Amino acid sequence: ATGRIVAVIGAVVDVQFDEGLPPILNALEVQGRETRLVLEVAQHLGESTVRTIAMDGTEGLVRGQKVLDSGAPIKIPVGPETLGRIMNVIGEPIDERGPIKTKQFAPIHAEAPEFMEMSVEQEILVTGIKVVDLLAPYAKGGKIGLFGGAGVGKTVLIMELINNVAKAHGGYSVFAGVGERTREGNDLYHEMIESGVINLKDATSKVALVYGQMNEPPGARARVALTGLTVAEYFRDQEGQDVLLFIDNIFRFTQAGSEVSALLGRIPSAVGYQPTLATDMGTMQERITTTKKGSITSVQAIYVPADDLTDPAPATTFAHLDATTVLSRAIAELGIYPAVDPLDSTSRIMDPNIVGSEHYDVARGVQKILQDYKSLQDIIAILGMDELSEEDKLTVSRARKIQRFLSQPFQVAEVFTGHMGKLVPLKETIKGFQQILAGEYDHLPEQAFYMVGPIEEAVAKADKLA
Amino acid sequence: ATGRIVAVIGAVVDVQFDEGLPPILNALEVQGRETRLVLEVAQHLGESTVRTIAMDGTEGLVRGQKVLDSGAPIKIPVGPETLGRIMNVIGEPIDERGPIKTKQFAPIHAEAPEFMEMSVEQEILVTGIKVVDLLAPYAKGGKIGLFGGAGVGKTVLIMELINNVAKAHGGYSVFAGVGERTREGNDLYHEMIESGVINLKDATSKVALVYGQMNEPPGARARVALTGLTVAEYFRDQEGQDVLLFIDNIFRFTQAGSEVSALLGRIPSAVGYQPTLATDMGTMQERITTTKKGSITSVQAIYVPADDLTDPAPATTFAHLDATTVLSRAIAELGIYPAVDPLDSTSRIMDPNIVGSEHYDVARGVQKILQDYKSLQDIISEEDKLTVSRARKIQRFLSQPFQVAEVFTGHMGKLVPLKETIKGFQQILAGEYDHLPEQAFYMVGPIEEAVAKADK
Amino acid sequence: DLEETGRVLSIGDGIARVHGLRNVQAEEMVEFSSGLKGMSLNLEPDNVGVVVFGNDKLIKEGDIVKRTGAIVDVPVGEELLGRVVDALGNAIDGKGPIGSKTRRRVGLKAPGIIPRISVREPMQTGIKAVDSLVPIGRGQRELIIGDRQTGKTSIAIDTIINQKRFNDGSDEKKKLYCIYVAIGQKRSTVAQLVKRLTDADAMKYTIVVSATASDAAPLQYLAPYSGCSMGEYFRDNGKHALIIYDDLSKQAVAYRQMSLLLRRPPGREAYPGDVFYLHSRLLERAAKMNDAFGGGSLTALPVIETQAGDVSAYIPTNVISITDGQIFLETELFYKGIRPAINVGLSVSRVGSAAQTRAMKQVAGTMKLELAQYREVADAATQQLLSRGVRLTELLKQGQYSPMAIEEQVAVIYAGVRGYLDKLEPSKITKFENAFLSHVVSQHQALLGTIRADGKISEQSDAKLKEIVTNFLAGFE
Amino acid sequence: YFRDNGKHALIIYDDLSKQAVAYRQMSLLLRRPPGREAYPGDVFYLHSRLLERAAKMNDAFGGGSLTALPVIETQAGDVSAYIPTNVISITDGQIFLETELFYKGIRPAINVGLSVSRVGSAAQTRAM
Amino acid sequence: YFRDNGKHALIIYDDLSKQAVAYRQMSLLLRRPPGREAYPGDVFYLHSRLLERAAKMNDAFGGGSLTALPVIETQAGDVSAYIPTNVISITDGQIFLETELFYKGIRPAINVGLSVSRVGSAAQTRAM
Amino acid sequence: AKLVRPPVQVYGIEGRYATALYSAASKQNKLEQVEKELLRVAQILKEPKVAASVLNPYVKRSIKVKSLNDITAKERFSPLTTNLINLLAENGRLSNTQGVVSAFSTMMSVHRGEVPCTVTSASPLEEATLSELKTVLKSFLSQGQVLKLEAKTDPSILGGMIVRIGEKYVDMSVKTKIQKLGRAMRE
Amino acid sequence: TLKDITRRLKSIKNIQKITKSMKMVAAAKYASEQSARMTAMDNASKNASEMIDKLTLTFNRTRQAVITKELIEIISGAAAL
Ligand SMILES: Nc1ncnc2c1ncn2[C@@H]1O[C@H](COP(=O)(O)OP(=O)(O)OP(=O)(O)O)[C@@H](O)[C@H]1O
Ligand SMILES: Nc1ncnc2c1ncn2[C@@H]1O[C@H](COP(=O)(O)OP(=O)(O)O)[C@@H](O)[C@H]1O
Ligand SMILES: [Mg+2]
Ligand SMILES: [Mg+2]
Repeated sequence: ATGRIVAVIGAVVDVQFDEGLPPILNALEVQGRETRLVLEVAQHLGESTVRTIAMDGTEGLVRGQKVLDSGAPIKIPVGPETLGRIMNVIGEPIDERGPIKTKQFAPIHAEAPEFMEMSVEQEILVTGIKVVDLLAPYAKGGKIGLFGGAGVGKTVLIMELINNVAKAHGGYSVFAGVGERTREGNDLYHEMIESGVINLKDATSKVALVYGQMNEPPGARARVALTGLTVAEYFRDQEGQDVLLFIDNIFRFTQAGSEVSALLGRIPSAVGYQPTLATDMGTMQERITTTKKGSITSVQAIYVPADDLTDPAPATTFAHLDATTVLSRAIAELGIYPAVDPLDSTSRIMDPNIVGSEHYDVARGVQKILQDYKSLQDIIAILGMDELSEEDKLTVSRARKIQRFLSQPFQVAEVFTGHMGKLVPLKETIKGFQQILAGEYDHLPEQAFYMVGPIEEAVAKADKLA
Repeated sequence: ATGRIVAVIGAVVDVQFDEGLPPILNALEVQGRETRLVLEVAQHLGESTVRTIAMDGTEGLVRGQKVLDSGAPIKIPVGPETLGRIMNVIGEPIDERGPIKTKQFAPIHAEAPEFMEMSVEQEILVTGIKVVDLLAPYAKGGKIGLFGGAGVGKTVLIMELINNVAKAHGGYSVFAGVGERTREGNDLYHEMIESGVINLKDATSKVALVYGQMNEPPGARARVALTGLTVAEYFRDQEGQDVLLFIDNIFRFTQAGSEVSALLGRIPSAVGYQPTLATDMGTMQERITTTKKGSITSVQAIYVPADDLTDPAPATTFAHLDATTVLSRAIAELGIYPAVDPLDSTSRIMDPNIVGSEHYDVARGVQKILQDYKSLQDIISEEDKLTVSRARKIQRFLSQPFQVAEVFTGHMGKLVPLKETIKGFQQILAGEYDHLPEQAFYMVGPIEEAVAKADK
Repeated sequence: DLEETGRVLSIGDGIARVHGLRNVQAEEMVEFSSGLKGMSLNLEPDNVGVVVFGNDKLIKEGDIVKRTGAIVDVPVGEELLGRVVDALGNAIDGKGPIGSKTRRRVGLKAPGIIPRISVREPMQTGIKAVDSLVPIGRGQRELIIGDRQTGKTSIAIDTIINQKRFNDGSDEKKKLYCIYVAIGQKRSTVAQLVKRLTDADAMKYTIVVSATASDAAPLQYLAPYSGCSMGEYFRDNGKHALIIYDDLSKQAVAYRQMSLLLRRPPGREAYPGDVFYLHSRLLERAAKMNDAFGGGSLTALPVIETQAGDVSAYIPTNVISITDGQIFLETELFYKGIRPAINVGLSVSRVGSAAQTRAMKQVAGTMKLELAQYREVADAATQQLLSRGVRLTELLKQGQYSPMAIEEQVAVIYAGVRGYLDKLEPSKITKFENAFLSHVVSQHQALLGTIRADGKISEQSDAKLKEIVTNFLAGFE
Repeated sequence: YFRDNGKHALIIYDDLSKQAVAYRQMSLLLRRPPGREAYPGDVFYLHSRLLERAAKMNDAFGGGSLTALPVIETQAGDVSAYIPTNVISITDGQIFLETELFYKGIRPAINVGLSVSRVGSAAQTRAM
Repeated sequence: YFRDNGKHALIIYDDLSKQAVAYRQMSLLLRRPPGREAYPGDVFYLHSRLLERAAKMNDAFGGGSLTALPVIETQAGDVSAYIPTNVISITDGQIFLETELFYKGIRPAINVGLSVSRVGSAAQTRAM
Repeated sequence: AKLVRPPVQVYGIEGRYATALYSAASKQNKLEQVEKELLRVAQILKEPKVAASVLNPYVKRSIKVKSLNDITAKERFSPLTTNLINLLAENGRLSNTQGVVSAFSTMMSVHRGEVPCTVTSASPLEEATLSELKTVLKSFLSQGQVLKLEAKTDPSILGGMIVRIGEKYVDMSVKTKIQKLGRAMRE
Repeated sequence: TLKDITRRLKSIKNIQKITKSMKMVAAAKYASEQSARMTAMDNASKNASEMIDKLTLTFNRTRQAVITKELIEIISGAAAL
């Protein structure tokens, strides 16, 4: 079927077909373009007209231009031939190494796994970060979400999880960049080339990359997450592997939906967001799940507008995640890094029957003492430190020591801090926090715990203080 | 061009023209009324219809009433014959003294001067007021936020600025009463008549008034500031002077703009202010500048809604303010007049690259000694008492007898130039007058008169 | 004719509905009969919504609107250097017509992943605080964020002035062409800034795009893109370009106005839903191109004004999430006389530590660590730490319009962090540094020249520096 | 009428907030674009053109007078609302009553610190 | 069904905030007029005609009952929003959970101060 | 392009198309022709066949406008009427046609000077007094008018007569009389 | 939240003026420990005052946000017709 263009509003194009009106979610090609421009059908406006979301820039479009229905959704090449490449939203390789010669193509729109396919195994995933492993431990196959405002350390944390987990990984790995810095994508591509994970000369690459970044129009930013999902879904279903899916950033999917919903003629909901925010996020996030035919461990960065953690987008995302790590700016401005908030991060495996009663008691004690210190904050601020109880002074000292200890230097953060990155096993973390709780270090200065590895390095630094 | 009123909704009138639509911002005269009612065009609605805001009340308008296009924006009469007179948003004399017999008119909607007409160096405007010239100088061609309201001698400071600028620089002044209470408008009119600023009997008046009061439709309260600015623009361009333009109040100008937009049905922005808040304020303020002919220096009374400086209206007018003059009531209770707060009054030309290293050094020294004086007064020794003595003498020397008050206290008027102010505060800070009594500086001119009074 | 011509149906709200133009393209520059120009924004089944690049007053209903056939573009090239143009590339300095022969679309896309390469070359700002603790490399996006009247435009002007020592040299690989886009500032401010740059003789390699406060909101919304295209020209030809958007808060305000006069759903603080894309597509075009594309780069210094020091607002956080760092200018620090009032505790450059020279790194790692200790403390050692930190913060203070070469800065920071000032009075460090620099530029041109050429501090140069600063310090007060 | 024919009147609007509410309903039902708190764009115009008619004339016009005492009913001291802010901006002062003073024994519960008269001393006999 | 056959049931909606969000999407897409937080006008009707079906029948109808435990998620403890106030005003008492009590070691983190049971002691065994 | 507005105005899309056709006809002097052909094409579009066809919301716009152009072109339409038809059609405003025609008819009801006036009384009148009343209410008119009487009868006014001539309105009925009596005797 | 912000700001105002009263009382009883109490309560009052300024900034921010949100609700409810 061949239609013509009757309306162009930014990234939303209304096209009127004569006969053969394409169903919803089909891909359309615009004729007369230097590069490929795909329009995805979103509505049927009646009178043989449909509304579409463009997948690239829409400048130079003229009313009356031809459009050919492809007869199928946006299909992207899937398979092992996609490892070590970089594709955009519509599946074209943008790494300038030639076409992706894979055998089959999959559509980016698919139905979420059913109920009887869901798997409920909850083995722990040791990352090597003290705060994450202590208070909000991740799980294999679970969904991880890294909340945080602008400039608090989401990207550094994702690079650390790629360094600690995506390197020692057995299965495959997908990284879908959704509306973020392009130089970060270039740096990741080259840092993966050098480390042998992406191997440009033979067929032993272990990572596939999809990239629609913050320079792309809202259609590409809205559907590149779905493209990455499609790649990971192939690696999970058709090969039974264990996949890792790093999404950064997934708030841009909702934000692009919001940027297009104004033009699609819809009444705005709360905070200007689209009325279909929750169901869009649901039909996206329900595909990112570990079935019983495979497993997908997902780490999704999640921006937080104006540091508002009650904004509809993160507040809706919270329900979709198995473990949340909420970075805080009030903590990053204390110099603590990672800026994880120990009193806002949760996990579904923080249960004494899973992580062991000992790990559970340690985590709960840390959280309780930090919460008591947070309650004392105002008194300490106004009436000074010297008007507290002796037990309260003990808890304040221990809690500040625990605050410093929860920080840790990263192997990827050495470039702009110098310190050597540490990787603290779970046992060392549990032991060190048992010891700080028991008060076995109330003689060292708190400054000894700032930016160290395990507790041995803490006491070594405390000695070096003299 | 003759059109006809097709719709009346409060202060918004839709007028349909058969041929020859008027461009946006033109003035239209409603025919067949007892008093002149001018509609200003705001949109072209289509079908040869335009939408307009009324400058006066719309009681007694009928659909189909004739309307005449004037072919130009609201043209007010400009000239030196405007001095001492009062006019409204459309230039009609509301002082009941007959027509304003000028030779030329001017549209209130003009463009800001070109880039090639600006002055490339900032220079100080000497107001002859010691505290204003020392601690918070006024930039020639800049905007000054005048804080503080009642009981702090604000109108006295206004009249003294008018008088000093007229005597020293030979440039007149305009006073735009945007959103005035009519009681306070009349009070200010009569105070200006008494203090000689206005002269109802000869041709030697110093200020021209323009009033749009609190009880006019929002279009009038929005455009009265442009009317006053047009009078001042004439004085700057065609006379080549250093004009002053007082704007009381500017928050009421912002509010009139917000109301005008809300009447036209535009979607409101943040905190309810018009979507075009920044551009309204910009197209107003970018006319108050220095050119290769003269200059316009604007003093604007700033009201801060809910005492919040992050509110969009202050935050938007602050971007254009080059200086600040804070009148405090505590500094008034201490008998200091002008009651200008010395530490809170700031400036943007207090810069050695502009005022020179000498002036900047003396002013920084005075600021430092006053700050340390407050620090010491927190307590209530060796030289702390010497700083206290010099700071008390500084406080006393900041005061000054205003000529606009000669009729009250009999004391003479003192217009202290910049050189003698600099030198006097330099000598008071150098310690040259550590022996004179602190009361020998209260209400004096230069330091010479201070030592003269110290004799007695 | 209703295919290359239209009639204005309805003007008002800064948008002109036009009937006709069946052959117009999206984002095409149409021309009104008033002499004005505009962009074809909305193409609807019966009318075309055109954004007007000027005053609506100049347009009546029924005016004929011709199309140019070109997507909105600006004239680029080296003929712009030393010219003050408006957001449409027209000379507003009365120096004749812009002799440009090439044009570039303002709405282009940023280079992808492959055409880029990591930032490696230094971009010398001339400010000790920036060059030492917040290093900026060619190809970065460093955000200058702070309150009103805290020193942002002054930092940008100091950078543009500092590039003079390179733009007179020999190797075309170190030269940097500067562009200063002014978005909603007072026009007198821009005139005085142009004069200040003409005195410092930094106009011969600078362009100034001015969409001031009295220009229509579409002009303030378009000016950043005109500037970024004038910079992309240099970037795509192996040359290096710096660009300063001063500032982006006022462009965001202009875009919010344009969006509300178009009746689009306002979001947080009444901002449109796409006030992020607005900036992102603009700041992603500042990139470092690899050698297979020319080796050129484009550095962006976006400026952001915060209200009451609040950095967690909407637009500030957007730009923090777009750029590659920030430079926090505090107002309390600016009040106490610290100038430039850079909060070195919150300022950061994620991709700059790979752009410092060897010598500046040698001194600046040390300096950063002692300043970190000094800041976290505020015993017998912590008193030494506070003393050294006070001396170093007094060493970071700097004049205005006097940027320092890299060798002078590394020499000063060396004299500072090597302990040779631990006995002097804090209030005298400034004059000590001034006199020290005068002495070193007088009697130590060879040491400075070899630190420059080497880009590093060898042990011979280290010893020379030690005995030089000790000879000067002994012969001091 | 009295004010213009030489006599001295006094008028108490009890109260202006409910007149504003009535105008708001009228404007919303006449399909006029709402503003802050749903009030029309010109409720300040309403109250200011009502209140500026309370003047004090001169001997060349009759010497009459018309004192207005507009009343405003806030909600928990909320003088930062829309209509209270407008009427405070238009008037020549205020008399702030309180519920805390009304309970702590002060009746009339006039708050002396917040209350003000911009004319003040000019409107008193010499003894007072 | 169980309520009408002498048997006792207990239903738990988890939660009603998401049902209200789904209904708000359906309404805003059907072009119905939005209210607070863009919710439709009759979401209170939506929750009330559901929660009123929980009743205790008398012995002339079998004696069966139906207990309901609706769940509500507030944003940062804002129980003054639209849907939280609706469902609080509908039900017979709340069970407030806090996160500061949850991290102070109090688990279940029930805030006993704000938790009400309008039925009260009539819903307890004698000993308890 | 200057337009000639009719003496009375109709609004909505109805009135917009009506005044567009009025001006397009008065610019080439075909008011009567387009008027009669409008009423006849309204009769044509109300025959159940095409009257049903024309509102069916899925019939293609191009196919339906060409079908209607075929059907109208056989009556020997002048170009202005078929232009109006094709404009209403490709603009999808066909269901409004008759309404527009009605407007246009009433349009001409003012071009000929036809002033509609009602004289309603208790019970139907005999045409001797009705003729002298035609004379009486034709007396107030100006130069060059024709009048249209539409009298209706209602015993609810229980006497008198009501003359609603255009916008002028005299109520000499005994109902208003007794209401005046009551309001006066109570006040 | 506007009301919770007023709650916390009233709490801090309470303890602020409490330490003010206790400072002036301990300064009355100053005619060693009493002088220390005077200075400590002075510092506590200045701390509570700076916290009051912080809370006032936050309160003004939240007030602007609330007004903007209610305006958006009103205009989006009116614009659906
Ligand atoms: N390092 C400095 N030394 C001396 N003066 C300085 C310094 N930095 C800034 N200033 C002064 O502070 C004043 C304001 O600084 P500047 O205008 O450059 O920053 P800004 O943030 O752009 O201000 P605005 O918000 O008005 O645009 C200037 O007049 C300048 O002279
Ligand atoms: N582990 C860390 N150590 C030190 N600084 C860090 C660390 N993580 C983040 N940061 C700080 O955050 C900045 C980058 O964080 P990033 O993840 O890129 O922010 P965003 O959430 O916007 O992506 C760095 O410049 C650094 O200053
Ligand atoms: Mg990130
Ligand atoms: Mg600036």
